Amino acid sequence: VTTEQIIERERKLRKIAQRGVVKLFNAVRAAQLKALEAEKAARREGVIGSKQKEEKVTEMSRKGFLDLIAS
Amino acid sequence: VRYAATEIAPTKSARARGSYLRVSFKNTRETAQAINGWKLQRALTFLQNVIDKKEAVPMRRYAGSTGRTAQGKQWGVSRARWPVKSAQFLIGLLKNAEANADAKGLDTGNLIIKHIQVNQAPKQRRPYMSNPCHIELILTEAEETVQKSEAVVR
Amino acid sequence: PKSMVIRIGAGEVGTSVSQLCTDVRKVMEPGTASRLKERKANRLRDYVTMCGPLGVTHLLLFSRSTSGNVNLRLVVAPRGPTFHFRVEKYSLTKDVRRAQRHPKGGGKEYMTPPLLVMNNFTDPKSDAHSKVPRHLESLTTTAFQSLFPPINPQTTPLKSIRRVLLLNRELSPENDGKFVVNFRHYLITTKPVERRAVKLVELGPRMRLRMTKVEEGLCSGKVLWHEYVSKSK
Repeated sequence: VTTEQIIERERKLRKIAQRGVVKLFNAVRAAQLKALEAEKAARREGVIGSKQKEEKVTEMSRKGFLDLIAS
Repeated sequence: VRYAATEIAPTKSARARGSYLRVSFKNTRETAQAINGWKLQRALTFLQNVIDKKEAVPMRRYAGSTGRTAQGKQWGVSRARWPVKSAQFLIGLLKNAEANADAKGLDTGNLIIKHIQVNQAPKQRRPYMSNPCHIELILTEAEETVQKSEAVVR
Repeated sequence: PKSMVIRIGAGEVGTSVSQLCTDVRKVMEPGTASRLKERKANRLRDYVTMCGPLGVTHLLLFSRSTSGNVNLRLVVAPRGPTFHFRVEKYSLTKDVRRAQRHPKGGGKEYMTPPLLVMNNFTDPKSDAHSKVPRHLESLTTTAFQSLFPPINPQTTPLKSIRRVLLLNRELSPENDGKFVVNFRHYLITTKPVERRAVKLVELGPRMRLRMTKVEEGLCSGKVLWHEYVSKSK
C-alpha cells in the first residue's frame, strides 16, 4: 500500500527525468543541426576561409542557438 | 645556347615568406626538409601529429642523438625528434600560403610544396647568441597532363 | 577525468556491497578500473598513491560500519574534498532487472559515459540562507559536474548519447524538504515515431543518499558542515 504509493512516486520522478532527457535530446539535436546549417550557409569555402574569423563566428553561432533553445 | 627551366606560372603558384622568426635554424631546416615536396593536407596533418607527439621528424644533417624509437622506421633514420615551435610556425606559414592561394583563386585540393628554403637571420645581439631564421615556401596546383587530338593527314 | 570505486572504507566486504560496487563501476565505465580487486591489507594511502600516477580524479569509497550502516565517500583526488553520504535505501541491478518486465543487458553502450541530469538543486540565492545553498549545494553541483566529463552539446554525438544518470534532490529552494538525494541510472532507447521518442529504462542501482558530512581533504580536514553537530565559534 504505502510501498506501492512510493513506487508511483517513483514513476513520477521517472517521468520528470524523462522530460529532462527529452529536452536535452532535442536541444542538442536542434542546436547542432541549426549551427551546422548556418555555418555551411556561405560561399564555397566561406567568405573568409582563413579560419580565425570563422572559429569565433561558429562559437558565437552555437552560443546564440544554445541561449535561444535554453530560454 | 641553353635555356634554364622557366618558372611555374605565378597564377598557378603561391608564395609565402616568414622573416626574422625566433625559432632555431637547425630545427626549422630539419622540419622543412621533413615536410618538403609533400601534399598540403599531408604536411599539415604531419605537423599536427608532430605537435601531438605522434610522428617524429628525422634529423639527417644537423643530427644530435636524442631519440632512438620505432618512429624512425618510416624514414630509415635512427635519429628522430619533435620540433614543436618549428611545427607550429610552419603550420602558420602554410596556412598563410593556403589563404594566399585561395585569394589568387587556385584549386585548394591540389596544393603541393615545391619549394621550402630556410636561411639564417641576423644574430640577436644580447656570450649566448640566438639563431633566428627566414623561411620561404612556394606551392603549386598539381601539374596537368591533357589529351591529344589525333593528327589529321593531308 | 577518471574515477575509481573502492570498498576499502569497510573493514570487511559482503555480497551485497560487492554487487553494489560492481554496478557503480559499470555506471562509471569507461573511465574506471573494472579489474580493481580490493584486498584486506590495502589502505586508503595505497589507493591514493595508485590514483596519483594513474591520473584518477575522483574516488568513491563504500564503507560499512559495525552497526551495518553503509556510507559513500566521494573524494576528489589527490587532496580532497570529501563528501559523506549515508545509505538509506538501496536496490541491486539484478533486482532492478528482475522487477523490470523487459530488462536490457549492457552492451556497446559501455563505450559511452552517461550524461548527468541534475534536478531541484538550488544554485541561485532564494532566501539568503547561504549556509545550505551557498556552501553545500554549489559544491555538490561542481563535484558531480567534475565527476562526469564536461559535456559540450555542440560536439557530442547523439548516437553515442545512450545513458543518463539522474540526481534528483528531494528539497525545495526555500530550505524546506527532506534533503534527500536520489541517484538513478537509465538507458536511452530512441524509437522513430524527425520525431523521435526517447524511452528510459532502469539499469540501477537506485540510491537513497543522506548528505551527512564534508571534509576539505581526503578523509581529513575540518568539518565544514555536519548536519547533527554544529561547532561553536
